[PDB]
Amino acid sequence: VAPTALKDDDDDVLLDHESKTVVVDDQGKPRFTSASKIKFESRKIMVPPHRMTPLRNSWTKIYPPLVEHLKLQVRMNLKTKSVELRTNPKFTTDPGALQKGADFIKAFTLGFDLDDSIALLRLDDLYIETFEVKDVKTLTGDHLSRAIGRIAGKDGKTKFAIENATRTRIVLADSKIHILGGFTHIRMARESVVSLILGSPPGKVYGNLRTVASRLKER
Amino acid sequence: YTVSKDGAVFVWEFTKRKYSWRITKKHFFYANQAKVKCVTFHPATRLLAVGFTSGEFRLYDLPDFTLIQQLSMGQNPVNTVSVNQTGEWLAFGSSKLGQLLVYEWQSESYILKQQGHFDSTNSLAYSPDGSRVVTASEDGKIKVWDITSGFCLATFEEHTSSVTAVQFAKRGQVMFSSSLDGTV
Amino acid sequence: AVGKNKRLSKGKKGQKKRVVDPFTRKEWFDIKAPSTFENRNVGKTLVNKSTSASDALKGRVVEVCLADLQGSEDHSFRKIKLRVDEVQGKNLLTNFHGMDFTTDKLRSMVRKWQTLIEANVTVK
Amino acid sequence: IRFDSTAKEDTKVKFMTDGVLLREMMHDFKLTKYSSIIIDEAHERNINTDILIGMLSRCVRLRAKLHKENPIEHKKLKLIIMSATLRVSDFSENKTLFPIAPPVLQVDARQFPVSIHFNRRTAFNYTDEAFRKTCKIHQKLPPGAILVFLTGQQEITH
Amino acid sequence: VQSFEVGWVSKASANQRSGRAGRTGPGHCYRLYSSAVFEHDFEQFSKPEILRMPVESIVLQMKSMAIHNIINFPFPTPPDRVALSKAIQLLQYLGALDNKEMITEDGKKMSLFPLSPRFSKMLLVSDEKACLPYIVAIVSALSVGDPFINEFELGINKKELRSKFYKSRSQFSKLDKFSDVFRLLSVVSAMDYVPKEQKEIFMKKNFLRGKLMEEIVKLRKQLMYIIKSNTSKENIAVVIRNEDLKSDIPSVIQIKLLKQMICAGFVDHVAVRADVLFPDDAKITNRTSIINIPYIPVLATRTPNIEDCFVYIHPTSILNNLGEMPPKYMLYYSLHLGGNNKTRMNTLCDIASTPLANIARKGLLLTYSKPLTGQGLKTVNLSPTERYCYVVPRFGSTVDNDLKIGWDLNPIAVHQKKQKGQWTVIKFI
Amino acid sequence: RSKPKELPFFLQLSGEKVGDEASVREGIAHRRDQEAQKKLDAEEQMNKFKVTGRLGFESHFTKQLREGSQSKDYSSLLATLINFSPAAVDLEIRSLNSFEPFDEIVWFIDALTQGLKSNKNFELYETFMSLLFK
Amino acid sequence: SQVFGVARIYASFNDTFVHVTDLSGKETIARVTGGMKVKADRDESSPYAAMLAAQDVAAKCKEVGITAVHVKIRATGGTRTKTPGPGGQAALRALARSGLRIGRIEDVTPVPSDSTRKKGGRRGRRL
Amino acid sequence: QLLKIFHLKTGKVVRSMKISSPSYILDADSTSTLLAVGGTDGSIIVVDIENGYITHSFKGHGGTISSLKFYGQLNSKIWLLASGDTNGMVKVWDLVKRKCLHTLQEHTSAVRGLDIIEVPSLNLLSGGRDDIINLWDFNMKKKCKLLKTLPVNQQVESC
Amino acid sequence: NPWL
Repeated sequence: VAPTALKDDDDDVLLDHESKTVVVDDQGKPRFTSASKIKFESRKIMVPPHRMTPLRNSWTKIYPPLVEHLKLQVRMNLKTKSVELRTNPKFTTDPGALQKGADFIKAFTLGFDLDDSIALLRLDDLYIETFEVKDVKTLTGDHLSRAIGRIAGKDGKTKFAIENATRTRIVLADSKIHILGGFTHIRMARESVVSLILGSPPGKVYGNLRTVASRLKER
Repeated sequence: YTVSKDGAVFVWEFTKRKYSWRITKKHFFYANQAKVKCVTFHPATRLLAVGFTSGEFRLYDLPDFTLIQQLSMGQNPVNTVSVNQTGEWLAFGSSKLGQLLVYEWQSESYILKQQGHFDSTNSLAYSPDGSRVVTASEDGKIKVWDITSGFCLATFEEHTSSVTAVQFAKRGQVMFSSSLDGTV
Repeated sequence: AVGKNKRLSKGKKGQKKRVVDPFTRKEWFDIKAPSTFENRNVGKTLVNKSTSASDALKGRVVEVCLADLQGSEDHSFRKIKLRVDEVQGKNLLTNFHGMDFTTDKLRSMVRKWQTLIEANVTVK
Repeated sequence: IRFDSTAKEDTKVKFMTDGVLLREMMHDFKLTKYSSIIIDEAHERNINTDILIGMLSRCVRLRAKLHKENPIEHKKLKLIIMSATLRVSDFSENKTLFPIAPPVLQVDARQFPVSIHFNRRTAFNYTDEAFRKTCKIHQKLPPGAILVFLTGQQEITH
Repeated sequence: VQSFEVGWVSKASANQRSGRAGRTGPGHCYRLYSSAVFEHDFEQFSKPEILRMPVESIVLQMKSMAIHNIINFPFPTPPDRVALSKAIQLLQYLGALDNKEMITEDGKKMSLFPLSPRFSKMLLVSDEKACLPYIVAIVSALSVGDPFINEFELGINKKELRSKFYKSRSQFSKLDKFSDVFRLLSVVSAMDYVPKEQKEIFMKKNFLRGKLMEEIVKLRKQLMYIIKSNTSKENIAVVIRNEDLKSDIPSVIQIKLLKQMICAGFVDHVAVRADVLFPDDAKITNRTSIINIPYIPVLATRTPNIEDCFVYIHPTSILNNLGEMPPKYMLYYSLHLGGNNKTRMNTLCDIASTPLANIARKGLLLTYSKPLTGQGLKTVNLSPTERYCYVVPRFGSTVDNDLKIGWDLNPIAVHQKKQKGQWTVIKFI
Repeated sequence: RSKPKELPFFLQLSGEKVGDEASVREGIAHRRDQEAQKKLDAEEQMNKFKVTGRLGFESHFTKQLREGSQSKDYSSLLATLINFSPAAVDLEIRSLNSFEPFDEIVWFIDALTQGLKSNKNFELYETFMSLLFK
Repeated sequence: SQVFGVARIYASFNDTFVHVTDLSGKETIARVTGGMKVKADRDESSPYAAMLAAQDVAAKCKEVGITAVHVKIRATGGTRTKTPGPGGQAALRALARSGLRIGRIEDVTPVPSDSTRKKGGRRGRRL
Repeated sequence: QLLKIFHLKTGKVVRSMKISSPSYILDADSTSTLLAVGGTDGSIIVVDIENGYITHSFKGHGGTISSLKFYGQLNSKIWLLASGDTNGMVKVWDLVKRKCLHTLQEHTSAVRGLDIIEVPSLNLLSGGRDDIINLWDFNMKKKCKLLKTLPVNQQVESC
Repeated sequence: NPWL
């Protein structure tokens, strides 16, 4: 002891083979004993050569959400250059997880950023809209190249202006355009891009983009 | 028990390793930036009341370090703390705004909550009966005081600038004031 | 658009009443593949019961992936066409009819910065 | 057989166990659905029967009182009691059942004399002794219905 | 306990049986029993069925009948009006009867259930944490009685046979250290495990009446059936199984679970020490044998002399064979008046303070105080009717009423909702 | 007045916010939780305090209220009422029991009745009755 | 114990068709469209119409006896867009949610090596 | 895929369960206490109506269940269940022992009509959409013989 | 066994 010194455990736990025979109840009825008390699917998705390296370095952030939250069995086939996905019957619980994972990988395959691709998994009402400039207008040679430049704009600005206003993502893969977002939102984006293809000056489209954005917030 | 400004509490006991004082247990106030300014202890009932420089105090039970309560009296530092003999009333004092508060942590009630003028009192006026007096400061805030109690019943902050004068009507129900802000 | 505001159409005046579930009279039929394929079982099909059933069955063409028939993912990327030729006791005896590959690959193989070579031959 | 089981409305005589009559009296204290009640096997003196006998006496008293208030509007209740044993008096003297002992009627039936015979030694396996005894009875006695008694069903089936 | 057993009918009954022999035609009646057996072991008039009952079991029946009161009820033959009241109070203490005397749903379950109400509470609470086989094995053991042949009756206290006696008795204690009937339970299904051929060798090592032993197997097979009939909607469909008759050790937590289900069985038959409720009133020290240690029942009334209320532990009880300081709250099957100096007690198990409150909570014997005020004793109040509060619970007789003698429990966090002006405890918080 | 001042990985978002305007047109379109955490917040506060000190069944006053009614003399009772703090006076008064036969309430009323007869401590006795009705 | 079907999906910009047939394709099992499950013509191409149509066939499909299908998604193709739209994607999800087993997915949109002139013209269309 | 039991007198849904696969065949015994559920997965579920619990779970049929027939008598021990799928294949399930008692495959099309009767020996009527009717005799022992096959000349929806 |  210091030289300066003067001079039961109550418990917390508390109370709150079927038989091959039958018995006939007073109404003559039969009374019996109680009886003894997600399928394996696969999605194959191909990755193009140009996405192999973006896939490789980003893969550390791709498989965790697939394997943990969606409880899916992941793999990629080096022989076929494809991302390999399957449903585990004993662990997978959501029937729509498998398609959701396949859709997410496609977004990365199409060229979208990984974080944007995660939105497909996080949300259930996101779709990817795809079309070709040839579908809009018959442009060739320098006219086609200028149309691509007009969509992107200086430093890719015009793409971002549509992007922020219409609340989507746009991947401009040469003459192939892919738009990711809500069904209404992608259509809103799709109108801006088609106008640019046809010859609309960008700064003019920038004005309309402000208008629709003003409507987006008030709704 | 020893306490430092950093927010660490050490429990010292005389024990064999022949017998010497050693730190058996260590606690820490994980205040984001607030520093301990004043500390008091009540051995009979084992209360630790600490006032931090941020202007908030915590009530703790030792040696278990159980946070009985945490409250903030403002942004100014808590300068002084004192504990009642029985240990049911805890008084706090901050010098910057001249604040004093007596707290009954037992019933979570305020025995006293009084704060003086930040500025000098520019004018005074008694109620016609003399039961109450009203004071006006350079801050622009009016305070109503009771003579018998000597305590501030209510305060008014509407005036933006210094209130120059205060006066009662003959009847006494009403009080009028004029301020440098340009309003009566 | 089945809505009320949707305007009436001329065709809506006359509507045959649905008095038969067509599949009450349908009968299932099991398809088998030629011996050259490892997995002979390739599913089943349905036809109206003979008043004959065999007539509609003959000339029927079924397309399937080779992987199902060979049980190897090394043939997940190829497709075969089989045509019905003979019927025996709910079993269909089929013969090879054609082969084709999936569209996604033909886009996959075709890449920039090389030459595409295609040759065609008609032979018996 | 059961209280949850419901008799038809047309039938105007009811057979039931004393337990069910107890239940019927729980739903309706007046028991106005029954102008009269019979009691059997009072000598058995079953608790549900004795609990029944007491509760009936209360209800008969009420139905008498309802009869006293006005005959035609309120239905009267009449109690008929039977017992194999001649000792039914004990029911009569009890004040709680009724203040003054009601009239008791006795009917004597014709019973032919019975000879009585005891086996000199009782058998532990009463079933085994009885069966051998019944075998001897058939071997010797003339054809007539034989009444055997046995406490345990599974012994009866055996 | 009441059980249905083959027994001699009345003489008047036998005469009626002979009567039917003659009604159709004059004939001889045979009787397996001898005439001099008939005179001795028969009653002239069958003793009334009502007397054959447990009185508490009669009380349960009228409660199914919804009869307001037994004294109100008109009957041919009287049970004692006071004894009838004790049963009502007993049912209230068990929880079958509300304070308004209306039969609780737990009570209604019993009027369906044949055996007596006290044995019924154990079985309603038995089906917890897979402890159902244990309680029935306990209950069957309790009904049969004590199989153990005590050393004093054997006369062994030869000394080696005491050692063999002690070893079998040490073997018995392993299931529970302080509990006699849990220990008795430990023997019931221990013999179920040992093979049939070695039974006669098992009993002789343990000095157990194998004839007594085998009944608990049959009773268990029976009691398990009646319970399974009542628990399961398909009452008849349930089948008794040997595998279910086999059971595993109760876990150490389950042992406390067993302690509560016993206390539910016998809520009234419980006694605290004398000294705990009245410290320093009677000298108590470790050197005193456990027989010398006094206890007081809560149900027992306060008496002018404390020693009359004092009741003591049986020497044949295991807790005395331990020779350690007894546990504070004891539970007993029965108090044996034998012993002028000391009233004997056989205890099923030690009952703990807080768990005892739960059974007391299930019963109406418990009384709650008003919330206490102190550091950390503040009470939360979500709605005008409900609060969480620390309340000191007093079992049985309150401090105010000195007629009876109850012990006070330590306060515990509890949730109370106002009902008719006082706030019913919803759960031990 | 004195009281002091006060995501899911799979986001379940639908409707116009996610561009699914079609669902809105076709007609397809938490307080009970908040009370739940309030029950939990009440629950954890009780597990927060686990004082085990022994306390008496009856408080000092309620004992006197019983003893006085037995003796019909509340003078000791009225004396201690004057001594209680304004809170402590209220700490009790709702704590008075409300079953039939309402003995304590009847007992407490007679206290104020006897107190008024004394013609002393008038204001305190009057305000006590007011709190009773409250 | 596993009968296979073929769930042919045609996702047009103004409508989506969900069609289930036998492996040969000769016998139609269930054909449903966005229009019959919607109240206005503009939501025919909406994804919401697609889930209703996909669910309707799935319930019909289970009644028939078929428990798995092979999906052959396609767009209008020809001189118009080649990639299936959101409706076709949405219908595919509903079929998975319906619980029917999915065998294989393939895009069978008509692709012309050489194509006729488009309806839009030179200045373009889709304004 | 939710089985719901509705009590007419009470006017309420007494019980509700989940079945494994969609079922379009429902059979009730004459005694009005047992109900059998025939799912498209070939699984058979027997339910006690008044108790509302699963009594039997037979999974022997490969094809979809098409016909379910309860045979039973009050105060007997000879209760049996007959099941016929879409493959022209019938089994006689024995409730008391919970085994498959007999197996029949002679029908080719879906079996839509089942019926059992006592022969003063049990006779089973099996009929399917293959325009034929089969008559069997059987006992609880390993006896099951085909007596006659009658060409009825119509698609047997029920017999 | 544990009970022996």
